Amino acid sequence: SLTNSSLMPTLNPMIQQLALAIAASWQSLPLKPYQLPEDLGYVEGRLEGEKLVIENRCYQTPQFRKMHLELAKVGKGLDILHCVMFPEPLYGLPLFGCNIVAGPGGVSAAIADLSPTQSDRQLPAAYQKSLAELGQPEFEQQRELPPWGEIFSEYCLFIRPSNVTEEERFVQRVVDFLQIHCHQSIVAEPLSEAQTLEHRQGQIHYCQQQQKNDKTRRVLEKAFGEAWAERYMSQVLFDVI
Ligand SMILES: C=CC1=C(C)/C(=C/c2[nH]c(Cc3[nH]c(/C=C4\NC(=O)C(C)=C4C=C)c(C)c3CCC(=O)O)c(CCC(=O)O)c2C)NC1=O
Ligand code: NA
Repeated sequence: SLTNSSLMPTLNPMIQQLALAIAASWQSLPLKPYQLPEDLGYVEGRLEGEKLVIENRCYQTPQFRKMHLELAKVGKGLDILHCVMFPEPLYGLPLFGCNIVAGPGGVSAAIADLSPTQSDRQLPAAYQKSLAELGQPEFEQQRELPPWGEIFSEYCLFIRPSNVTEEERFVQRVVDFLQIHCHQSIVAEPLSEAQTLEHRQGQIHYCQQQQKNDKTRRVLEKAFGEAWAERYMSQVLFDVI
């Protein structure tokens, strides 16, 4: 639960709403804690510039090997939400991820996806069908994915929200993605060893590509330095199984 968070009250309102929605989706699942390296939960650091504060919450279920919700703030202005649900490869589910970045003048980036793990880069058919039924969402300011973003599905949303209506529409789309994903997790069957290996590789590739994101790395380096940032990206955020 988030009522004991020290960062929550100080974060951009869209981030607060989305954090609450993710927590509500997870709250009644068969959750167990997942221990991050060094049992990390709150961390703060500074070098010569602004302080970075991070709060981490992490869990697992039989179908999701690691469910990570991270809230962060740089200085007074830069607010971040990071969330990934890493699937257990045995069940073949896609990777849910989202990131919101906001400053004093509003949300600059809102990204969410259900990303594929199959070698053909397609989502399972049940997901394709359910996602197609939601309809194409209308947003005024779409952003093009960076080159390492070939890991994202055709349903990936990457926008700068233009107004509160778009903020709310984006949050609702993430809730819809999570409703689909949690339902599919109930009906998922354990796969063969060969198919498990295929899904494992797709997850490894997703993690290696996400480690190429210099926008994350520079924020971490400015507060903690190069070696800490590399450890954090490779062992805490995007760990290879
Ligand atoms: C400590 C955690 C953390 C930090 C410091 C972070 C920083 C961060 N991530 C992004 C962009 C940012 N983030 C993502 C996407 C993601 N990033 C993810 O971690 C996940 C799970 C996704 C997608 C599901 C993209 C694709 C981009 C745009 C990169 C670019 O423009 O080069 C920016 C630039 C925002 C803008 O251009 O408006 C910043 C400062 N993101 C974080 O999550
Ligand atoms: Na506009």
